[PDB]
Amino acid sequence: MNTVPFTSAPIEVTIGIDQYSFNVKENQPFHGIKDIPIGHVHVIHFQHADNSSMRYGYWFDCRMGNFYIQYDPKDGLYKMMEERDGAKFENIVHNFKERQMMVSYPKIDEDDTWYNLTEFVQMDKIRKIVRKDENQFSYVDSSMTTVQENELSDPAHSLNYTVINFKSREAIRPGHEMEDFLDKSYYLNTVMLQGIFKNSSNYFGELQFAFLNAMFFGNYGSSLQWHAMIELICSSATVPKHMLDKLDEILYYQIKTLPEQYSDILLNERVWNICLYSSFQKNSLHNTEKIMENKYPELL
Amino acid sequence: GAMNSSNYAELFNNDIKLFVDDTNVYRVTVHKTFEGNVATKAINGCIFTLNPKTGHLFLKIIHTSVWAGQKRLSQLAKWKTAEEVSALVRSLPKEEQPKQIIVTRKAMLDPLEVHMLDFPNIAIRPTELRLPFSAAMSIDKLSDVVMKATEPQMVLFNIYDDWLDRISSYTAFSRLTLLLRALKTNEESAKMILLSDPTITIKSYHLWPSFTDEQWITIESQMRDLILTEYGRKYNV
Ligand SMILES: COc1c(F)c(F)cc(C(=O)O)c1F
Repeated sequence: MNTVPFTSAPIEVTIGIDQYSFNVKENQPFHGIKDIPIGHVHVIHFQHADNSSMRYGYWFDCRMGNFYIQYDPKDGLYKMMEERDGAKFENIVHNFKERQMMVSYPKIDEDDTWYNLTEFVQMDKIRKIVRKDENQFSYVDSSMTTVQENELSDPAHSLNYTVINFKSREAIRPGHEMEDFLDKSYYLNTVMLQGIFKNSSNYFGELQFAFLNAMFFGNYGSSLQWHAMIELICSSATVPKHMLDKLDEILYYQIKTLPEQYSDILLNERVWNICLYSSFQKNSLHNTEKIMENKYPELL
Repeated sequence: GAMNSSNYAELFNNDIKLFVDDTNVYRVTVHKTFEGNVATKAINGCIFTLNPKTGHLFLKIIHTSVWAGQKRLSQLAKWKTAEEVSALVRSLPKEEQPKQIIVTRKAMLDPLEVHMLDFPNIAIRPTELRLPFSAAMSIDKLSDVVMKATEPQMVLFNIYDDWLDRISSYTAFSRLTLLLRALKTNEESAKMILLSDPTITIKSYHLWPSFTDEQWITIESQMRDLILTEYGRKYNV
């Protein structure tokens, strides 16, 4: 069980750690989060009480180093930092735990929610979507744009999600215009799965990361990407059977975890109605269809 | 964006453009089967592809053999239309290719867009105008060449005959849409108006009668009256 100590909390801020969140007061003696489960990526995230705009945060994996948070009064944000000196870091944490100045990652044992949301998400894949190679962790925020959004302006600050575009030469084989447009299977299976992602785990990983950035940061381009990756599968007539079953589980937990009061903006009416009710896979998402009907029947 | 009453003069500027109407591509007669069910029988159709500036008409005849053994024909007809329009553009020299293609029915946008991916600089536009191009098959010589076809065929016409020698493109397009609107609203009466006089004939190389300028005024007025009469019936007003 790993720990992310905080130097201090000089400004009042709501701190999230995965799907949990805590309110910390200005100069409250808060010095970090302990008992973080090993084996999964995690995200720590922030929303300042005084500017509820720019949710921001850091994706990390404690297996990859010792990470701590420190507030920067010049740039005005809580920053993640890697500590290279293990004895320093262990001594700092030891002290902080003894003074009981850390909150505990509040995981219920029966609960697989975080695993279910991050099953296919790897740090190494995150770091290719978010390019800042001098760090082992990845910063994301509300305002960052995606490469696709950019094409339609600062490249070093972009979300390099895989570009999906149903009316592109990449998606449409010459001579199979109608076929490929009405059945996206060649674009899913050959172009995307066999060519770019190499396997369905990496595809689901990026789908899951996109959803999490949409939920935690309100990142709109990530929400576009999540929906595009769902639509590409549902709009294919030929999908490996293990993928459809996995997809139904993935989306179920995503819909389960979404704040009830955010359905209006995080859920695209067109995509969901097409996926659950009109697409080839309209009958392959029983768990997702059932939770969506009982929780958000208005959207549909 | 969409073409409407606001930007109507753009049709007659010097940027090459084409209207594409797919209404008459997939044509059927619905009928009863021996067992009392209903069946369709297809007849030959056509794509109506028209340069409104010059009157050049590219009439691609769609022979019933193209539907043989195919399902969802109304959907296929849109993609066949798009395929043939794309083939037509590819066949034109670069300086003759359109800068814009305006589809009369919005359902043609995605099929034509996908078929035109190799031409990213050609804008595919819908229109808000309710154009009467479905009535193209009320033009006898167009209807005749479509029904007589035994294979896929492209036939070239100038839908304005020689009118551009005396009038502008704007005026010629307005006359065309008036004639077609009249034929669409009451074909029998419109044809009566056009051929009533046996001394006014259609040139072998034309589609419409050889009216003098003053007879065109009379004809045009008769067409507007026919359209108003029909409209008072339609709505009882
Ligand atoms: C949280 O306090 C820490 C910490 F854990 C750490 F590893 C390093 C520093 C530092 O600035 O060097 C620090 F203040």
